[PDB]
Amino acid sequence: TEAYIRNKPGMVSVKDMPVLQDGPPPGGFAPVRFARRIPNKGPSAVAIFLAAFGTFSWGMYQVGQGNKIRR
Amino acid sequence: YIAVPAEILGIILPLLLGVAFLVLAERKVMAFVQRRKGPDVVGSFGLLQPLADGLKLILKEPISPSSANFSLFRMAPVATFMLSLVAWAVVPFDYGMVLSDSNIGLLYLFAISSLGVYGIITAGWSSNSKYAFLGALRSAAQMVSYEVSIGLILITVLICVGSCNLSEIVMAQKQIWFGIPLFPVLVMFFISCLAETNRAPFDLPEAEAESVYSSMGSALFFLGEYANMILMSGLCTSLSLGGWLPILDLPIFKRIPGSIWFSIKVILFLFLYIWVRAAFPRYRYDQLMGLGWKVFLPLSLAWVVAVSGVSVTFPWLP
Repeated sequence: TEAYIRNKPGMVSVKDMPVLQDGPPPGGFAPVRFARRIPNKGPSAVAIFLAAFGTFSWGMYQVGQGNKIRR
Repeated sequence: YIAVPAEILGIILPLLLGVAFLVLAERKVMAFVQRRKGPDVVGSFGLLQPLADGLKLILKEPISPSSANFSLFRMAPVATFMLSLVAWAVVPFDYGMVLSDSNIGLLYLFAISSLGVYGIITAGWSSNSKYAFLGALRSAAQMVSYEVSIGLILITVLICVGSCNLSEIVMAQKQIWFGIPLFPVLVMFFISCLAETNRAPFDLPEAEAESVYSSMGSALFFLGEYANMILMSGLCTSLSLGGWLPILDLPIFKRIPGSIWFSIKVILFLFLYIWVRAAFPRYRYDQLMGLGWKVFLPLSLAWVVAVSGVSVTFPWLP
């Protein structure tokens, strides 16, 4: 109850009868990634600290000049 | 004689329109953050959503409470509402475009915040159950701690410029925005404004009240909260980011009406509120009050000392 149902066309024996077409193509599609990776590329310590301190000093100087004008 | 009530109406109604559209835009932008659209069916772009919600809460069958049913329960929401609005009284939207030039505006804003604390505590206790009373006490303590921090920050920005009425402050910024040099001060003031209205990371009081009552009463209460939110945003941009002043001072910016600049800054800060809401888990209560009394008070005090120091050694102090 299987021969022609599975494949009738031209085989001589029960082996090499069917064509399946079920799973993956030859190659495993890829090597995939699973490990985390988060790059840390922001200005780390001294850049940000100098930015804060320098902009603070310069902002204070600007406040001084402005209060001079306003007076 | 009759001009003053006209001005008051023109201050009140647009604020209510804006706060309805504020909660609408809140839902919308948090949605967009979370990879989804917000309300987009009722209106052309969801614009008719707040109107529909208002009409629903109006036609909804009311339920009067059973706890001091007059002069103590049907008053406190009105109390916090009146306090928020009377705070909205003195805010400059442009040169002279104010309601009252109260020459001590800052003290005024600080006092009104404390009176809002009164509003919330009496609204909490006016109910019957006691867990609402414990929640009210928690919210009161949090609000008052972050108010003392806000006070010290105000003292800093005041040291930087002599007078107190807000127009003079925005001129002082017209030289150079105080947000630039005192950037950490701005960050601390913003965190304190967040904790002051319990919005983004500090919500455990409200979260617990939701974990364990009139329709119009709750509507008035949420309205007061969001109005106070817009107020805090407004004074933050009125004393730390310029207050109706174009950037880079080039005579093509000077065609913008100035009032537009204030609206742009306050809308940016509102967007920042809603953004920082939908990115962070909530603190507990213990850690909340601990940070209030350990991390922001000393930092703010140190900042007062430091700015006073730097501005008293050189002839930079008006």
